[PDB]
Amino acid sequence: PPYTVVYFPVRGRCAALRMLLADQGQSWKEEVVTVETWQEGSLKASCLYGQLPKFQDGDLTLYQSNTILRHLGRTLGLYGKDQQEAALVDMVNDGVEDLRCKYISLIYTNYEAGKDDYVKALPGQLKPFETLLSQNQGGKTFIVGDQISFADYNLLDLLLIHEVLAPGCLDAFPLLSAYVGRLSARPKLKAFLASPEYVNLPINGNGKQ
Amino acid sequence: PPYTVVYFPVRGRCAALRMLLADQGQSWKEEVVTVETWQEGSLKASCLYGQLPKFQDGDLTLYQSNTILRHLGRTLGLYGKDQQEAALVDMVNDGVEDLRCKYISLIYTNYEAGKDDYVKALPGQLKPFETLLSQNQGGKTFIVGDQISFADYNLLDLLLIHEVLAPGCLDAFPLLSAYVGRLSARPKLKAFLASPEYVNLPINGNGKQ
Ligand SMILES: N[C@@H](CCC(=O)N[C@@H](CSC(=S)NCCc1ccccc1)C(=O)NCC(=O)O)C(=O)O
Ligand SMILES: N[C@@H](CCC(=O)N[C@@H](CSC(=S)NCCc1ccccc1)C(=O)NCC(=O)O)C(=O)O
Ligand SMILES: N[C@@H](CCC(=O)N[C@@H](CS)C(=O)NCC(=O)O)C(=O)O
Ligand SMILES: [Ca+2]
Ligand SMILES: [Ca+2]
Ligand SMILES: [Ca+2]
Ligand SMILES: [Ca+2]
Ligand SMILES: [Ca+2]
Ligand SMILES: [Ca+2]
Ligand SMILES: [Ca+2]
Ligand SMILES: [Ca+2]
Repeated sequence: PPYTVVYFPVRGRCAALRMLLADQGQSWKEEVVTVETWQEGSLKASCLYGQLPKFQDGDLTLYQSNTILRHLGRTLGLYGKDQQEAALVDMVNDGVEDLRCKYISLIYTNYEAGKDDYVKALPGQLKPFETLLSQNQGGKTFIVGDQISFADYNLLDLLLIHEVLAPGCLDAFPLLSAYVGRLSARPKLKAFLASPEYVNLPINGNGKQ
Repeated sequence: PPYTVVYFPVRGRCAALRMLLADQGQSWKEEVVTVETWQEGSLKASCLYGQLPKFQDGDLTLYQSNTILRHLGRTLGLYGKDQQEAALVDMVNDGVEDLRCKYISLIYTNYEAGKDDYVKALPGQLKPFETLLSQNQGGKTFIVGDQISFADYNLLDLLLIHEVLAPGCLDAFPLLSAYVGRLSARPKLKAFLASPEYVNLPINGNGKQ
C-alpha cells in the first residue's frame, strides 16, 4: 500500500484520516504499536514530537494528525475550490480540533466528575457547525463548498464520538443530524465504518467513551 | 488598511500573525476589545466559536489564530515551494500550537505550582525544533526550506515568550538561539518588535509571563 499509518490500537486521532483514506478509495497499511512496545522507549525517541500517529507517504514521513489530514487534503484535492474556501476549511478543522482537545481532556483526566458539565455545555459547542451548514447550500452538501474536504471527515468523527458520549446530543440540530446520516451512507465510508478494522477498536485508550 | 485584527489588548495568539504582517510590509487595523465590552456578551455571541481573534481580509471574516496564519501563508506565499514543503510547514506549526497550548495552560491555570515542572520538561519540548533546523541547511535559513513561512513567525513568537518565562532556556540550543537573533534582526520585524504597538502590550491577559 502507498500509505502507512503507525498508531496505537485505538480510533482516536487517526479515525478521521482513516475515514478519509477509505472514502477516497485509497489503500494503506496499519502498523500497530502496543503500550508495551511504546513503554520500551526507542520508537518514542525516534518520533519528532515523541508521539503518534506517524504517517508515511512514499518516502515522506509526517507526524501530527491535522498535518496528515491537510497533506491528504492538499494532494487528493479535498481543500475547497479556492483560497477563500481553503481558509473556511481550515477554520472548520481548527474548530473541530479545539472541541477534540476538550473531549480528550474529559475522557482522560476528568470523566467521572466532568461528564455532566461537559454535556450541559455541549450544545453550545456544536451549534457553530450547525450554523456553518445553514450557510452553505442549506446544509445539503458539505461543511464548506460543494465538494467533500478533509474537514468533513474530522467533523464527522467528532460528531460520531459525541453521539456515543451523549446519545441524542445531535437531536436539536437537524442539519448536523442529516449531515451525519448522509456522509455515513457514502458507500466506501459506510463499508469502512462497518468493517472489523474500525468496529473492533476502542474509541479511546482508557476504556472510556 | 486591507486587514483588521479584533482582539483583547494582549500579544497572545495574535503576536505571530502581527509579526508576519509587519515583516511582510502589510498594513492593518487593530480593533481592541476590553474585558468590559467582552463581558457585555453581544460581541462574543456573534463570534463563530465564541472567541477572539477575529480577522477581516476584505469581506472575508475569519476566526481561529492558525486559520489566519495559514490564510496569510497561502495568500502571501509563505507556505513552502511545493506540496512536500507545505506539509512540513504544517507539521512545524502544529508542533508550535501544541507547546503553545501547554504554555497557555501553565499561565492561566497552574502557574504557581506548575512552573518548575514545566521548565524541567521544556528542553524536551524545544529539541524537536532544533532538530528540524539541524536538518535544513545547517539551521542557517528557515525552519522549512529556503524561504520564510507562516510557521517561522509562530515558532519565533513561541521562542521569545519562553525566554521570558524561563530566561536562558535556549542556551542549550545553538541553532534556535541563532535563529531567534537572525529573524529578529530582519529590518521590518526588528522595527515592529521595537514599536509601541508591540512593546506596550503584555504577553498574556492575567499579569503572568
Ligand atoms: N497534536 C498531536 C497530538 C498527538 C498525541 O496526543 N499522541 C498521543 C496519542 S493520540 C491520543 S487521542 N491520546 C490521548 C491523549 C494522550 C496524550 C498523552 C498521553 C496519553 C494520552 C501519544 O502519542 N501519547 C503517547 C505519549 O505522549 O508518550 C496530533 O494531533 O497528532
Ligand atoms: N483556538 C482558538 C483559541 C482562541 C482563544 O482561546 N481565545 C481566547 C483569547 S486568546 C488567549 S491566548 N487566551 C488565553 C487562554 C484563555 C481561554 C479562554 C478563556 C480565558 C483565557 C478568548 O477569546 N477567551 C474569551 C472567552 O472564551 O470568552 C484560536 O487559536 O484562535
Ligand atoms: N501552492 C503552494 C502553497 C499553497 C498551499 O499550501 N495550499 C494549501 C494550504 S493548506 C491549500 O489549501 N490549497 C488549496 C487550493 O489550492 O485551493 C505549495 O504547494 O506549497
Ligand atoms: Ca489496510
Ligand atoms: Ca475535490
Ligand atoms: Ca459534575
Ligand atoms: Ca433526531
Ligand atoms: Ca496599524
Ligand atoms: Ca515566499
Ligand atoms: Ca511544583
Ligand atoms: Ca546563550
